[PDB]
Amino acid sequence: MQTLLALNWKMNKTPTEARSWAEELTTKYAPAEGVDLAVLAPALDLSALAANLPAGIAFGGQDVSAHESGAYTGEISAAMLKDAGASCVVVGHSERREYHDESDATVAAKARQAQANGLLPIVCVGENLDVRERGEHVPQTLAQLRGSLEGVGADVVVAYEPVWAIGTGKTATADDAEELAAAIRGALREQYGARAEGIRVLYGGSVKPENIAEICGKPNVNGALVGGASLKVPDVLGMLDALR
Amino acid sequence: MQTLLALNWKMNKTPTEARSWAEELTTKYAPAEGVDLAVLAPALDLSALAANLPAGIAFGGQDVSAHESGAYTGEISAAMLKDAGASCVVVGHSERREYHDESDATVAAKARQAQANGLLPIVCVGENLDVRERGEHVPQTLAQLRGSLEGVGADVVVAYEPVWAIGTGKTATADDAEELAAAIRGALREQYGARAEGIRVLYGGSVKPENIAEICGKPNVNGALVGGASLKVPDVLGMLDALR
Ligand SMILES: [Ca+2]
Ligand SMILES: [Ca+2]
Ligand SMILES: [Ca+2]
Repeated sequence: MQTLLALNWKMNKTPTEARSWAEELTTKYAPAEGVDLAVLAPALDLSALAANLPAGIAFGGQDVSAHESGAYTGEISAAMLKDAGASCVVVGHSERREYHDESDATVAAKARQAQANGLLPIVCVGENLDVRERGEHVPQTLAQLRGSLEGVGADVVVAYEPVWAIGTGKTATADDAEELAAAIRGALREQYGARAEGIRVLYGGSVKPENIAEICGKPNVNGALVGGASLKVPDVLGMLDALR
Repeated sequence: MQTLLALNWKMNKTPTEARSWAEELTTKYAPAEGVDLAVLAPALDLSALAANLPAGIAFGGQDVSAHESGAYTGEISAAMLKDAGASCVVVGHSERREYHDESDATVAAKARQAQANGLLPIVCVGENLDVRERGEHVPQTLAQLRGSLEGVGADVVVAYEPVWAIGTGKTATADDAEELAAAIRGALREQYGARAEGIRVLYGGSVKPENIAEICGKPNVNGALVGGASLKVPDVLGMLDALR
């Protein structure tokens, strides 16, 4: 299992800033065996990343259309991402489920578009504070996972991001991460059988250089989906160190 | 003023295809007197267009975030579009009002982000079949316009696209396009005074080489927002001929 350090810039960096960032990462990047990096950027930054990122650092999108092509003004397809050199894409991020009303079935459809076009979808699931306060975070997140992976093949990454951990500074405990990661792997076995052992399950939500080692060190956590700490190369370099 | 031939590819063309299209257009394009072109593309195609479009052809986006920057996964900002070379952007397209639940107030916010970053917003308005059959197309479209231009400066383009004309083949008559353009201009004078006379008002919805001249020749129509006919260079060249 390759540990995966996925870097979600969200809506940050112009193409000019993406090029400088990737130039800076290039000067400072030393591969860690066992660890893949992926930079998930705004779609118009992908050209800069393809030109300026180091060899083995993958890059990808933050969303993708549910449709193959057509009269969907403002949407960007899996064929387009792929052609730009993307190898992965985030689907069903909490910010899109909330702000853009993406349903589980929409997420499944988006993941299926990714897979039809040679992209690795990173499928996000996770509960809100109210669900967590009820103690129902596992069964709700697994229900959300079944919906979101309906028709989705085994070439997928699952990212558990509790919504109360996103942008709040309230990182999940490593124990809480492993709780969901373990339950997620059980569900993946039901759906995918033996392939489940190879499916990467990430943790995301206020991940930082100082907490990432302990979270990813747990048995069923295979890496991280990183928000704010992805924006500065030194932070990236620290997180990478923690996973070496 | 200048007739504007605004070409909305919607969700079509990979960066490779965009490049090929701009190259073909470069070899075949002969400017028409008083006709400006703008190409409205998927955001990851902008780089291809910047490098390969011929002289005097603007390019721009199909949507823009209501926010400046931050934790909005999958969204693209006005500052990003500007940095990529965009000089304009579609906001409030019917497909986004319908598929992405964009309100008038959201469109107005998007338009303001555009203007704050040196982009010309193209604000779309237009009624559905139901409203048209009640004969209330003018008052409802003008109510939509007021809301979508709330706090928007006079450096704006208004595109009237009746929803029943989009992708259906059912082009408005030139007379019906002028009815809305003339009413829209009356509202623009209330909001913007003398500046209203220079605000470009476009018709869109099933525009073709065969119908574009009679529409664009109307007193208050200053160009077209073109969907399907924008995808093949030969169709662009025929629309251009019709405006010569
Ligand atoms: Ca582990
Ligand atoms: Ca994230
Ligand atoms: Ca259009």
